[PDB]
Amino acid sequence: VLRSVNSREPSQVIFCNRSPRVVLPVWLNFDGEPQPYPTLPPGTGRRIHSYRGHLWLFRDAGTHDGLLVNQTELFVPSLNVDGQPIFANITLPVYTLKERCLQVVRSLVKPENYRRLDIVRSLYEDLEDHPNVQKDLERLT
Amino acid sequence: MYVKLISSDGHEFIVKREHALTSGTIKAMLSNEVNFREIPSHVLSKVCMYFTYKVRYTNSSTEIPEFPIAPEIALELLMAANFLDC
Amino acid sequence: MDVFLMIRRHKTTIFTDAKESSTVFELKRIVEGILKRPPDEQRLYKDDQLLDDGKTLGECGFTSQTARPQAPATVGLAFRADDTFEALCIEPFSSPPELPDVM
Ligand SMILES: CC(=O)N[C@H](C(=O)N[C@H](C(=O)N1C[C@H](O)C[C@H]1C(=O)NCc1ccc(-c2scnc2C)cc1)C(C)(C)C)C(C)(C)C
Repeated sequence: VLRSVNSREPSQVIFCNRSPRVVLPVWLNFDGEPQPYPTLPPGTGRRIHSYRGHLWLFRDAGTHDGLLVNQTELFVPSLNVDGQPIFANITLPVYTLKERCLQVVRSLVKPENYRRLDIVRSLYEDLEDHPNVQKDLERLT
Repeated sequence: MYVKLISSDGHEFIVKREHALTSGTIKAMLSNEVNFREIPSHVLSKVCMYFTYKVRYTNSSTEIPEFPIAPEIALELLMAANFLDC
Repeated sequence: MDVFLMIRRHKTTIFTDAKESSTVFELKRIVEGILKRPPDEQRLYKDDQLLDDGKTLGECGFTSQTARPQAPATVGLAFRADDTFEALCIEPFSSPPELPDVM
């Protein structure tokens, strides 16, 4: 379902990373497979060539935490009006306090040690169940 | 309209009612003071800052900064967020 | 511009926002609504400095870029019991435990 359409109509885009994270742009190909693209360091922009009807999403490159693009999950290049590139503004979402805590804990504890933390079993499963594009594709579908 | 949230060590945090309703757990405990026997002040102060942060940056246009969490409080804060469902 | 504040006395902490251009006295009116003590029975402090009623929060160093939602600036509060002002006293928050080995 979630796939790019093969339009062949060019569309220039600025990927603008207004987050403090290293960003991984991910293009959903014509079969719906995620294809990773070169990363963007914090605060940087790239002018890129994509196409109308192509689908992109954006993640933290290190952790795969979800990012927003123009305030939504998915970005589709649109028609360039008067030769201007489309801006894709990549931002942090307001994470829930729980997800933000899980992020910090995962950044400090090696996965083989999650079981050594003194927490309810359900929080072990929440640490192990880390963010992943495939699962978000299943959810968005 | 403010509510009072009280830590396990007796610190009393006064926050706007609508900010506190960020937590469905807190909503149930009200529906206007709440005592938390398992949440200490160094954790509950951070939860209150989260409420302010969430309400300020939800449905906003201006760039969103990272919500900061010291490594020392992350575990307790994780347990509190799980209980409070925020 | 909004500044985000923690107004603190003993074991009491109020989370509130105000304008950079609002005054110290106006902040006392906010405390009065919450703790039911009039402005003349209140002293507000930045660290150990007593704040003057007519000054703006911005003039007193509470700016929108330092007094942020996720890291609010602290204003100390002292009450006048009857005749004399109590000394500024802010109970610290509890101490976090030692980092476990795995962290
Ligand atoms: C093959 C097909 O059916 N259609 C072609 C097409 O869609 N080609 C794709 C294509 O050129 N794409 C897919 C996405 O729309 C983006 C574009 C692409 O790969 N552009 C080059 C590019 C290089 C680096 C970047 C990035 S991302 C972060 N940094 C950089 C430098 C972005 C884009 C590939 C299949 C070659 C990957 C077309 C005939 C339209 C040229």
